[PDB]
Amino acid sequence: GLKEIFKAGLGSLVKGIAAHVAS
Repeated sequence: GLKEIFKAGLGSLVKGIAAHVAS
């Protein structure tokens, strides 16, 4: 379902991406 893709996908990427800005 889209929930696994959304929750896991953004869950991992948001850290790798936002970390630079929201350290």
